[PDB]
Amino acid sequence: MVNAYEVLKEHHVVIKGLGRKISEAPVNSEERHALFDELLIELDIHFRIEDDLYYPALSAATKLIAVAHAEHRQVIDQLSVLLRTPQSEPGYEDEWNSFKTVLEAHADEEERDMIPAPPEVKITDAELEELGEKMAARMEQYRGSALYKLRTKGRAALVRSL
Ligand SMILES: [Fe+3]
Ligand SMILES: [Fe+3]
Repeated sequence: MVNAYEVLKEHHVVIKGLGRKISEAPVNSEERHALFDELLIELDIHFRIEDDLYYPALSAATKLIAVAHAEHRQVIDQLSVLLRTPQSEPGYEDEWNSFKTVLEAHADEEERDMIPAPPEVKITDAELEELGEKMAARMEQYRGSALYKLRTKGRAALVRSL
């Protein structure tokens, strides 16, 4: 029995783990570049299942929804800055740390304010299980579509889709 909270919390552990592996890999190594692509795929599908399934179910918390959408914009705007400093450039590691900082702050502020749903949200254990099952399925669909974009259209087209 899965539920919406566990889907997001476990996926957060995935994303955080990729962030740690990226940080530990040598700058501009083949290993770090592949790990970063993997993070882009997982970020893409994470924000999508939040925007398309999780936040709508939490829509009653209108102020916290606005904040969460604004924090997604924070992360995406910082990713655009990160992508303008290749790993071969001297200031790359500062840009990566700035990105990692913004991303993990959001995910922590999410587990503060949005998991479990705020008190305004009336959602039952049964609904949370069905929503969790929908999210798990949609994350799989989204990962297939993300991979297809990266594989056939390249990293730039994946980033533009966020
Ligand atoms: Fe989020
Ligand atoms: Fe999240």
